[PDB]
Amino acid sequence: GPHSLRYFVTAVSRPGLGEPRYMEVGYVDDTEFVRFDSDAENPRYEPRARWMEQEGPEYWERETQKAKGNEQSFRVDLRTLLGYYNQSKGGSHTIQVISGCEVGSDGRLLRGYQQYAYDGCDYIALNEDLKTWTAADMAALITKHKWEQAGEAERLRAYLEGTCVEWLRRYLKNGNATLLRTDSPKAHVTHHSRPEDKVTLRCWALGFYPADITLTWQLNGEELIQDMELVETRPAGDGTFQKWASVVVPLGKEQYYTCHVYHQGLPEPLTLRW
Amino acid sequence: FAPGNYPAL
Amino acid sequence: IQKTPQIQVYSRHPPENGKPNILNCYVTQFHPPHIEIQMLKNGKKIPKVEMSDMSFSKDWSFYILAHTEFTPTETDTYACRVKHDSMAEPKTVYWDRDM
Repeated sequence: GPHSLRYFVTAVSRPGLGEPRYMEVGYVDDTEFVRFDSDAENPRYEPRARWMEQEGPEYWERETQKAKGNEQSFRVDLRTLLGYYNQSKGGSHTIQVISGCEVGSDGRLLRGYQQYAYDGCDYIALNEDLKTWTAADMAALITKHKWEQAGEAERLRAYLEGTCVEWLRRYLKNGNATLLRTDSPKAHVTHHSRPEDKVTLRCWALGFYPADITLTWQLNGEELIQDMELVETRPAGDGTFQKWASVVVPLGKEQYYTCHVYHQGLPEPLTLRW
Repeated sequence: FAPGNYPAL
Repeated sequence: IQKTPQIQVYSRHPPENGKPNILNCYVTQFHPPHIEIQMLKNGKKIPKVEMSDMSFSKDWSFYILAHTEFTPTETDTYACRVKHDSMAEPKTVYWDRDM
């Protein structure tokens, strides 16, 4: 299946409270594996997945030196952006970035990407061709021009295509027991009464992995997609995920509805009834 | 393996 | 951009009084990232609380998970209290074990 290596970077200024807070979080698929926080007592890139213990001390020294470099780089960016937007030095501002690469089952590259945002709004992003940039506004146009003359896309492309890909393959190998496992969901339904002779049927899917799953409610074989409440899949604290979907039905008509659970850890879908 | 040399805006 | 946080409180396994479990407080879709999250047991703050799974969605809004271990009882009550600049007063969400 596809696999990805992603890094979420966030730089937040905080006038009057010192230097900006800087954080970097790394993920291999839906699994947090590394993290860096500048507010930490002792800021160092630390492991978040047990399989990362296979990396020598020179790994952590390199990643930490790198992060501290990124931190300074972003402090500058927060100053520059105030200029571009004619803003004051008194407010708090945020820069977010996502960078990554995705590979297929055979380990070849599917795609690479890097996107920036300022104050929760798109700023500049690398195009699919991995050669050109696209700016969301006038300010981003200034950066686009600077980056085109300095030839940044070629350096970045070297990373997304090589380094990112090769290290991703290594992580999947060293941590295959964790990253290549499959936990099957365990489902159940709950009943809650409401006014006007109606009820809320909720179907729960628990402790599964990977995060991708499909939960549907059915009546007469038709998947009731319009009239169905649902929550985004969420982590449950131990590396697995959970999700639920509910439907309000006429009192005493409960048995006419069923819940179907589709997941790669299920040879045949689960069908539940209350 | 995190990226470095993030170009300045 | 200012987005109000969604607070979801739930456990890893279906509650069984006496068996250990994990209590989660998932705070999603908020901006700015400035936020204070607290987990409580009978009105007192739980000290051993881990923060993880930090990320942001397509619209750039933040996601963060707070979790701690716990063994339910039929008389203890749990809740997650959150403070964010999009709300006048801190919001408390109680764990609904019958959901």
